[PDB]
Amino acid sequence: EIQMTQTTSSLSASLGDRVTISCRASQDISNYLSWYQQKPDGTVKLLIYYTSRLHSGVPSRFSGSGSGIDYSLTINNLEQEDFATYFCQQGNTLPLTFGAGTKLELKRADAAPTVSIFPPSSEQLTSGGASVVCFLNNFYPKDINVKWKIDGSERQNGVLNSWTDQDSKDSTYSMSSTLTLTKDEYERHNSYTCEATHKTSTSPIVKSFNR
Amino acid sequence: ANFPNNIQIGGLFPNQQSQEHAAFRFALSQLTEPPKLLPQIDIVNISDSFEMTYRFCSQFSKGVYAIFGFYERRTVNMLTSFCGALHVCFITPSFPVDTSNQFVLQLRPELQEALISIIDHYKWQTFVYIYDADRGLSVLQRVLDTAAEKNWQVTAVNILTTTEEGYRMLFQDLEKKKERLVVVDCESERLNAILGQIVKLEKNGIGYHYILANLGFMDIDLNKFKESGANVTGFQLVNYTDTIPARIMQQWRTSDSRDHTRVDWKRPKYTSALTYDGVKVMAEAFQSLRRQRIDISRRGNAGDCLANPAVPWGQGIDIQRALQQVRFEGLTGNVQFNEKGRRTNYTLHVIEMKHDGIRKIGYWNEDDKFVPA
Amino acid sequence: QAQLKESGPGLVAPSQSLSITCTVSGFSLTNYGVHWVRQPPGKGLEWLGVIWAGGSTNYNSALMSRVSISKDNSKSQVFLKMNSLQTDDTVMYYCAREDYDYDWHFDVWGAGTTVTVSSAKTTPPSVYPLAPGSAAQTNSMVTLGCLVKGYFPEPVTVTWNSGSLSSGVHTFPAVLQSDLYTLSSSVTVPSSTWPSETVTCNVAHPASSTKVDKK
Amino acid sequence: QAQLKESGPGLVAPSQSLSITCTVSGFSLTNYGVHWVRQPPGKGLEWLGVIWAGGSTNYNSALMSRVSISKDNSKSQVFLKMNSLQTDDTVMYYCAREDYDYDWHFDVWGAGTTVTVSSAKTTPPSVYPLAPGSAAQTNSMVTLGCLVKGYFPEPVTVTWNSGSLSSGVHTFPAVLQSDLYTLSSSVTVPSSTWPSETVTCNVAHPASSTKVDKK
Amino acid sequence: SIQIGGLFPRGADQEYSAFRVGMVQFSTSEFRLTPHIDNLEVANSFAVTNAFCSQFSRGVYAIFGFYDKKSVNTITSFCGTLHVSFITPSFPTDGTHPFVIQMRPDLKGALLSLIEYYQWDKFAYLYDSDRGLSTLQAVLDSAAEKKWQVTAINVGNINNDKKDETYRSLFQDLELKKERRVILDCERDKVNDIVDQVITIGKHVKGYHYIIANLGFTDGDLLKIQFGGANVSGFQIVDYDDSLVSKFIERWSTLEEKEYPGAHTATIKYTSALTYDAVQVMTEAFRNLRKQRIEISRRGNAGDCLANPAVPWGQGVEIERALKQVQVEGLSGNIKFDQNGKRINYTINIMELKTNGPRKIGYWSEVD
Amino acid sequence: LLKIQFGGANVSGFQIVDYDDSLVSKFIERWSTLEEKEYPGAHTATIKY
Ligand SMILES: *[C@@H]1O[C@H](CO)[C@@H](O[C@@H]2O[C@H](CO)[C@@H](O[C@@H]3O[C@H](CO)[C@@H](O)[C@H](O)[C@@H]3O)[C@H](O)[C@H]2NC(C)=O)[C@H](O)[C@H]1NC(C)=O
Ligand SMILES: *[C@@H]1O[C@H](CO)[C@@H](O[C@@H]2O[C@H](CO)[C@@H](O[C@@H]3O[C@H](CO)[C@@H](O)[C@H](O)[C@@H]3O)[C@H](O)[C@H]2NC(C)=O)[C@H](O)[C@H]1NC(C)=O
Ligand SMILES: *[C@@H]1O[C@H](CO)[C@@H](O[C@@H]2O[C@H](CO)[C@@H](O)[C@H](O)[C@H]2NC(C)=O)[C@H](O)[C@H]1NC(C)=O
Ligand SMILES: *[C@@H]1O[C@H](CO)[C@@H](O[C@@H]2O[C@H](CO)[C@@H](O)[C@H](O)[C@H]2NC(C)=O)[C@H](O)[C@H]1NC(C)=O
Ligand SMILES: *[C@@H]1O[C@H](CO)[C@@H](O)[C@H](O)[C@H]1NC(C)=O
Ligand SMILES: *[C@@H]1O[C@H](CO)[C@@H](O)[C@H](O)[C@H]1NC(C)=O
Repeated sequence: EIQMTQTTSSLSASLGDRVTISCRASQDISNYLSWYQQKPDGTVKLLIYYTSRLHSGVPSRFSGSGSGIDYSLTINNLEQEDFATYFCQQGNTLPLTFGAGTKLELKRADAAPTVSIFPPSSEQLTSGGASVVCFLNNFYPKDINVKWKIDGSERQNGVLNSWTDQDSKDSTYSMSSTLTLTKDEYERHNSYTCEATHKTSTSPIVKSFNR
Repeated sequence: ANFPNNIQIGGLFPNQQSQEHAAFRFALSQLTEPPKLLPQIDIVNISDSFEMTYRFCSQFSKGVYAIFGFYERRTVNMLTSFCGALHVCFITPSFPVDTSNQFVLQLRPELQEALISIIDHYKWQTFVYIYDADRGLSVLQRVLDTAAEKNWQVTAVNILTTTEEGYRMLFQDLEKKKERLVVVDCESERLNAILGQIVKLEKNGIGYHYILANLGFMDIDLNKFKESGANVTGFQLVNYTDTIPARIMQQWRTSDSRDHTRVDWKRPKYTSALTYDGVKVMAEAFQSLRRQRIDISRRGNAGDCLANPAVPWGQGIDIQRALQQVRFEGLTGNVQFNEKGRRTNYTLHVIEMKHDGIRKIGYWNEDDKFVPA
Repeated sequence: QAQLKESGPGLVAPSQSLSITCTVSGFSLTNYGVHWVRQPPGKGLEWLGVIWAGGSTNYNSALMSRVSISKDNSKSQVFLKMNSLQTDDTVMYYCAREDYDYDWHFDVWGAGTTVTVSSAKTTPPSVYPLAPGSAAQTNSMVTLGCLVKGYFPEPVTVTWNSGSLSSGVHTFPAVLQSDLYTLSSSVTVPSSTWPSETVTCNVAHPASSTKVDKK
Repeated sequence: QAQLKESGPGLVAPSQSLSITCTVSGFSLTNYGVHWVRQPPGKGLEWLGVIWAGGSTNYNSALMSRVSISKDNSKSQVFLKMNSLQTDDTVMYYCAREDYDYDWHFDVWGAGTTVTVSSAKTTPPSVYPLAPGSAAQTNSMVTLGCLVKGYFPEPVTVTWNSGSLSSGVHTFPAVLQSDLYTLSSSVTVPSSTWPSETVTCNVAHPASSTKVDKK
Repeated sequence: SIQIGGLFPRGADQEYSAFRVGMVQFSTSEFRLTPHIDNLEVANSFAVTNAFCSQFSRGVYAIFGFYDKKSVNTITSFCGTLHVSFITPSFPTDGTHPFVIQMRPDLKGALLSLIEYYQWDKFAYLYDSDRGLSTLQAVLDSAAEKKWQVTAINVGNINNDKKDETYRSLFQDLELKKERRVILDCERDKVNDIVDQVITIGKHVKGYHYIIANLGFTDGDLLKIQFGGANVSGFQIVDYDDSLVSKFIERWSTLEEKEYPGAHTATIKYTSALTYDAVQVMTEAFRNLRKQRIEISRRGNAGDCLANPAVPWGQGVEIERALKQVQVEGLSGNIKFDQNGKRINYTINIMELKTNGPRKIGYWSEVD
Repeated sequence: LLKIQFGGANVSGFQIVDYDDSLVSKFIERWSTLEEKEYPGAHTATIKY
C-alpha cells in the first residue's frame, strides 16, 4: 500500500527555535495528511489538520506546509509542553498507514558520562548467578557505547543494555548495562572492567574492580 | 518606442461569412494613422461558455489588449466576471443587460424607457407584451414595474416555450375584445419568422396596434404588411439620410466599387452600424493613448488565463480612461459613453407606418425626454 | 476536555481471546467514529480497524477475520476483541476518534495499553542489592541499586523508601531473557545519609501482586 | 487617550510676568474644568488654582492676587498668567482636569514644566574631561567623564557620540553655585575601545544654544 | 478511494456542517470518499472557473457544490463539455442539461396547484431575481391561460442601505389596487427582511394573505407573524413527523456549536437537508459501482481544463447513468430521478400557519 | 417609537424636555459626544426625563 516514511528520527532543538519536521509518502496524497503529538505517557492529541490548518484547542505556535508527497510541520518556539513525539498520518487510501515518527529533544551542555560499576551481591551469588551492573548517568547526548571486559578479555554474551528517556530537570540521560553470568564463571575471573565511550572523551572511561 | 505600430485586437464572431465580418473589415480598413490594429478573430459558437472561455483565454494568452465581440443569454455574466477579474475591456453591440461594470462597453442603447415614453404618449391601460426568451428579462422587468406603478394590465407572452397551438389559443383569446394593443420585443432574425407566423392570421387588421421594439425598423421585412391594417410603430437609430452617415454610406459604397468586398448588401443591419462605430471608438481611444504619450507594456510570455490568485493587469484602467472619453458624431449619431459603460446622449426617432405612409412622429432622448414633430 | 483511556489484560496465552476496553470522555460516541490501531515496539504503527457512528465497521485486509468491535454509548466504551494471537502480539494498542475537517482526521486519541502474548507462568521477582563495594567517598552523593531478576510478566513498580527519597532516582526499564524479566533501579543519596539513613527499595509485581522490601 | 503637556519660558527675571501654556488632547475642554498646580523640589505640592467649564474660576488663598487663568477651546489650551515672581519660584508647574466619581478628583494630569526665576545672565558652559589617570586595566570596562561647569540656566543635553554610545551612561544631575550650573556625565566603554575609538561628549546648552564637543 | 471535489460559498456554515455529518454518517466499508473542499465565492464566475479547473486538475469523478443564477450556464457548459457529473442542491434549471443532478424539486407547479386550490384571480407577486425567472414565466403563462390579475414586482434590485422608504413606497403602491394578497418568492434572508418591514408598517393583521414560496417554510422566523391573524401558507420538504427525520434532529441538536457552526437548532435549513440527502445518493451510487464490479480507477492526470480538443472519457457517461439509477429514502423522502437529472416521485407538504404554530393540511406530488 | 411609527395608529403623549430649545440642544451636543465607558447611558441622541 501507500508507504509513509520519515528520515528524521530524533531532533535536537532549544527553547524558542523554529524547528521543522519533514515527511514523505509513496505517492501524492493531495495534502490529506495530519500531524499529531503524543506525550511520553502515551496520550496522543492532534496538532495540525489537512497539512495547513490548525485544530480548535491547539496553540498558534505550530503550523504546516508542503505539497505533492513532501509535507512539513513547523514550530516557531519550542516549549516545555512541546517535548513530545510528532507523528504524520496519511488519509488517502485504506489502510491508513501512519508515519515513522520523530522525537524532539532539548539541547544542553555535553556532559561526560558518570560511570559506576557494581559487582554482584552475596545473596545473588548464593543462588548461583552474578550480575555485574554498570550505570552511566548524567550524559549528553544519548550517543554512548559500552564495553565489558573479564580479566582483559572482551565478552559480548550475557550483556543487556537499557536506555532511559531524557530527564525533564537536568536534560541528561542514563544507561544501564548488565553482565549476567554463573557462579563458576564469576569465581574464575578476578578483574572485571566496564568501558564507556562518549563524545566528550575520545578515550573510554574504564571502571575496573578486583576480587 | 513609446507605442508599437501593431496593436493586437481580439475578436469573437458567431458566423463564418456574414455582414458583420465585412463591416468589421471595412471599419479596420480606414486605419491609416498609427497604430495599426491587427485583428485576431475567432469564428466560435456563442452558446457554449466552454468554447467562449477557451477563446477568451487564448486571446488573453496571445497578447490582445481589447476584445470586440458578441454574447448571448448563456454568456451574459461569464464575460462580465472574467473582464472584471482580468481588467480587460470588452466592447459589444449585443443586447444591454442590467448588471454590468465599467469594463463592458454596451454599444446598443437602452430601449425600455423609450417604450414607456411611447405608451405614456398613447396612454394605454391593457395590452399584451410578447417577449423573446433570450433577451426579455431586463425590459420586461421595467415594463412590469411601470405597469405596477401606473396601474396597467400587461399580458406577458413568451416565444420559445409556446407552440403554434399556443399562439392560436392566445390570439383566439385576444380576438374577443375591441382594441388589440400588442408590443413585440425580439431579435430580427426571430422577428422575421414571428411576423411570417402572424401575417397568416392578421388578414382583417382592424384594431391591431403593434409596436415592434427594435432599432432596425427600416430593416424589418414590412412587405408582408401590404393591404393590411398595420398600426405598426417602430424605433430608428440610423435612418441613413444625415450628412455624416450618408458620407459613411458613400465611403463604403466606394470601397465596394473599387475592387470587391465580402457578403452583399441592400438589406442593412443596425448591428453592423454599431460594429463600425465601436471600431471607430477603439481607433479614437488608441489614438488618444498615442497622443497622451502613455506606453503600453507587456510581459505575456504565454501568460496563464486562470491563475491562483488573480493577477490584475494594471495598465487596463488607462484603457478604461481611453475608451470612456470617446466623443463623436458617427453612423449611429452622437456616440458617447457614460461612467458605467452604456450609451448616454443619444436620440431615437419614432416612425409610424400605415398604408404606405412613412411618417416621422418625433424623437426621444434623456433630457427633453420625448418630443413629437 | 476529551480524554481516551485504553486498558487490557496485559498477559494473555497464545491462541486465545483478548478484550481491550477504550473509555472516552469529554465528547459523545453517537456522532463520531472510533479507530483501533496497533503499535509494534521498534516497528511502524499499523491501523487495525475502525467503526463509524452509524454502525459501519471496517478492518485491515490481512487480519479481517481476527478483530471485532462493539460499543456502548451509555458508558462511552469501545470493546475490541482479538483472537488467534501469536507470539508477535506483544505490542501496544491505541484508540482514537475520527472526524471530517476536509480530510478524515484522527483528533482525540488514547494512551494505549501494552499486551504481551506469552504462555509463560507468572512468577514473583527476586530482589538483590548493589552497593559500591569500596567505601571511598568520591563525592558528596553515593549511589546504590536494586536488581529485580526473574519476574513475569511486565511491568512492576519500584519505589525508594515508599516514594520519599526522590533525589536522583534512576529507574531503568526491564529486559527479557529466557522468559524472565530483569529490571534495575538506582538511588543517589548523600554520603552522610548512607548508611546512617534507612534506604529501602519496594518492588510491587502486579502479575503475582508480590511486595518485596529490600534495604 | 487623554494627554496634557505644559510649556513655558523656563527662565525669567524677577518681578516679571510668566505665561504658561497647557495643551490637552484626547478630550474636550468645553464641559470640564481645568486646575493648575505648582510643585517645589523636595517640598509639598500645592494647587495654584482652578477654572470651571462655565466661566467660574477660583485661586488659592495665599497668592490669589498673583495668578490668572484663561482658556482657548479651539486649541484646547490653558493660559496661566503669573506675575510678581520671587526668588523661590524655581519650581515645576502642572495642569489637570477635574471629574466627579463620587468625589472631586483629578483624572488626566500633565507632565509639567520647570520654571527657574533668576536675574542671572545666560552664558555658555565649559566642558572639561575626566579620565581615571592610571592606565592600569583593572577591568574590561573603562569609565570616562565630562564636567560641564559654568552654565546658565538649567538644563543642558549631554550625550556621548551623538547618542550612539549608550552603554553604561551614568549622567549625574547638575548643582547650582554662584548662579552657575555644574553637571557631570560618565560613560563606560570597553578597555580595547579606548583610546582606539573616539568617544566624544556633546553638551548642548539650550539657554545659549551652545554646542560643545569634547573628545 | 474515490476523490471528489466540493465547492462551497463563503458563508455556508450550516451546509458544510451537514455535509460533515453526512460524510461521517454514510461511511461505507468497501471504499472511502475524499472530498476536496474549495471555499470560494459563488457569484464571481472567475473564482468558480478557477475552483473547477483546480478540482479537474486533481482528476475527480464527481463535483458537488452550489451555483448562482449568474453562473448557472457556466456550470452547465463546463460540466456538459467535460462530461463530469455535477450534484447540486441549488435551484432547478430551464432545460435538460446533461451531467447536472439536482436536489430541489419544482416549486412552480406546487404554487400553481395552491392557487388553483385557493380559487384566486388577483394578487401580487414579490419575487427575487437570484434563482432565475422560471416561476415568474410559469405564473405569467398561467395568468395568460386562466385570465388572472398578477402584479409581478421584483424586490432584489434594492440595496440594504436605503431599504426603508423603498419598501414603504412599494407597499403604498400595492394599496392603490387594494391588494389583499401577496406571494413572496425570496431567499432565506430577504423573506425575513420583508416580513420585518411588513410588521413595522403593520400589514399582517387578519384581512391579508401571504405565501412563502420556498422549501424551507420553517427556516424563517414565524413567531413574529404567528399572532398576527393573516393566514400564511408555504411549502415544506423536511417533514419532522418522520422517524428518520426525528432521529436526525435528535442527533443534530445535541451537536456542539463550535465544532459544527449553525447546528445547535431545533430545525435545519432545506439546503443542508438536501446536502445530507445528496451525500446518501452519491454513497449509494458509488456502492452500486463497487457492487457491479466496474473498474473506472485512474490517477490525478486528467490534464488541463483548457485542452483543445477537450477529449471526454466514456466511463463517466455510465456514472450519470448510475446516478439516474438511484432511488433511496432520505430527509426529502423518496429520491428517484429521470434520464435528464430532475427529481421524480417526490412529496411536498403544504403548511398553513395556525395559532399554536405550523400545521400541515396535505401533501402534493407530480403524479397526482 | 420607530416600531409604531409606520403602523397607522395615532399616538399621543406628554413631553417635559423640549428638544427645540437652544440650551437643550447644547446639552444634547455636549451629551452625545461622551464616552460610554466613562459615562454609561450617554451615547444617545435623546435622554431620559
Ligand atoms: C452551440 O452550442 C450549444 C450548446 O450545446 C448548442 O445548443 C444545443 O443544441 C442541441 C441541438 O441538437 C440541443 O440538443 C437537443 O435539442 C433537442 C431539440 O429538440 C432536445 O429535444 C434535446 O433534449 C437536446 O436538448 C441542446 O440542448 C442545445 N444546448 C443548449 C445549451 O442550448 C448549439 O446548437 C451550438 N450552436 C452551433 C452553431 O454550433
Ligand atoms: C452630453 O455630453 C456633453 C458633455 O461634454 C454635455 O453637453 C453636450 O456638449 C457637446 C459639446 O461638444 C454639444 O455638442 C455640440 O453640438 C453642436 C450641435 O448641437 C455642434 O455644433 C458642436 O460643435 C458640438 O459638437 C452637445 O450639443 C451638448 N448636448 C448634448 C445633449 O449632447 C452634456 O452634459 C451631456 N449630456 C448629459 C445628459 O449629461
Ligand atoms: C384564510 O384561508 C381561507 C382559505 O382556506 C380564505 O378563504 C376563506 O375560506 C373559508 C372556507 O374554509 C370561507 O368560509 C371564508 O369565507 C373564506 N374567507 C373569505 C374572506 O371569504 C381566507 O380568506 C383566508 N383569510 C384571509 C384573512 O385571507
Ligand atoms: C387620530 O387619527 C386621525 C386620522 O384621521 C385624526 O383624528 C381625526 O381628525 C378628524 C379631523 O377632522 C376628525 O374626523 C376626527 O377627530 C378623527 N377622525 C376619526 C375618523 O376619528 C388625528 O390625526 C389622530 N389623533 C387624535 C384624534 O388625537
Ligand atoms: C390604425 O389602423 C386603422 C386601420 O383600420 C386606421 O383606420 C387607424 O387610423 C390607425 N390608427 C393610427 C393611430 O394610425
Ligand atoms: C413512488 O415511490 C413509492 C415508494 O416506494 C412507490 O410505492 C410508488 O409506486 C412510486 N411511484 C412511482 C410512479 O414511481
